[PDB]
Amino acid sequence: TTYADFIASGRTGRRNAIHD
Amino acid sequence: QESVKEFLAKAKEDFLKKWESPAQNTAHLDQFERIRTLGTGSFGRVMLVKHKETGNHYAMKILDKQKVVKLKQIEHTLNEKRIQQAVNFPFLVKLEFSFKDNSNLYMVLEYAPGGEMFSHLRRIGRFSEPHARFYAAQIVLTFEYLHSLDLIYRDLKPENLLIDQQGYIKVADFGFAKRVKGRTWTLCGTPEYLAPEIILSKGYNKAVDWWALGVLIYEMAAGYPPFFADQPIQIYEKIVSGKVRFPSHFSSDLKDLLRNLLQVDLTKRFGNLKNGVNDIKNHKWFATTDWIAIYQRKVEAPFIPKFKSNFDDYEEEEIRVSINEKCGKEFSEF
Ligand SMILES: C=CC(=O)Nc1cccc(Nc2nc(Nc3ccccc3)ncc2Cl)c1
Repeated sequence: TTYADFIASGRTGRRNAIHD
Repeated sequence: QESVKEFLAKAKEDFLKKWESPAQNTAHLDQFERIRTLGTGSFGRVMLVKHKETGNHYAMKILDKQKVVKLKQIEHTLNEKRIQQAVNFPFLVKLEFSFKDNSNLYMVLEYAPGGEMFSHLRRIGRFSEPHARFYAAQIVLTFEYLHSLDLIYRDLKPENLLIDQQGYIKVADFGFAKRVKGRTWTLCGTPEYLAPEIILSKGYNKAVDWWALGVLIYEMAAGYPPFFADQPIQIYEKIVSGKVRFPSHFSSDLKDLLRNLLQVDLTKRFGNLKNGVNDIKNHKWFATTDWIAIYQRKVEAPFIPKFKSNFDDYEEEEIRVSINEKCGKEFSEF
């Protein structure tokens, strides 16, 4: 499922904004 | 239309006077006592503090001046403080005091006791459309306010939305906010939330906030963002592709609104057309929204927090203050 793929990704925690 | 014009004209007068004459050095660290560390940011920590004399509680954002210069974020930090001290709207965290010492910048902010929308969203998975709509409506009104002041917010995401005691939203962190007429160029924000014209080095304007609203509503209602991947560069590829897949439980109204917010073509993106924000407010997904009732906080909230702590715990560390002033020149107007 798309949700499972998201939960298995490295980007489910608080996301850093790129400054540059 | 007739009264909304006069509301915004008075709001702009209030904003411009503080924008042109910013408050500076309105407190000192010794007036505050630590309760707990609430979170961490790119340049430091956020702590819950109590004002020793009055007893009021605040969130205190601490920024390490040396980490800001090193990350070349000086002008953004100057933007952040000057703008946030000048705005006033029910769904924006107030900047109550600011000051600096030898090592750090301090922003003493209105405390939101309900914590981070990010935590609540990840814990429960996804919000129902009515609950997502309730939060989205506050963001719509907030962006209408901010854009009328020539401000672009540039960092809309669940991480930057807090829940207050009444269950309403407060937008925190003006770290990328900027006052610009016309176009700007800085590649900044969070990858999942970047509008395509930010990625494409085209220059961009306030329309990027309306795109980010599309990403936010999608993530609240789906439980994951519309473009995700393990690495930012793969996220960027999906964003510029212009292809969004919607979960089968999304209503037709929600899909339609999102196709118009997640619109790669600027001449077609909702919020950026002749009717402005009214294309969003009059969209069928918002048919049940009483916009005045939302502004007045008369609508029942999806959930009310309970003050005593299912908030995240952080290790308590000392606030280090060097004996030598750091970066004085770079931050003189802070
Ligand atoms: C990575 C942290 C982040 O993106 N945002 C963040 C995290 C902690 C605190 C804040 N700022 C704030 N946080 C609160 N209230 C609060 C936060 C967490 C738990 C319980 C209450 N109030 C005002 C601000 Cl200005 C912002």
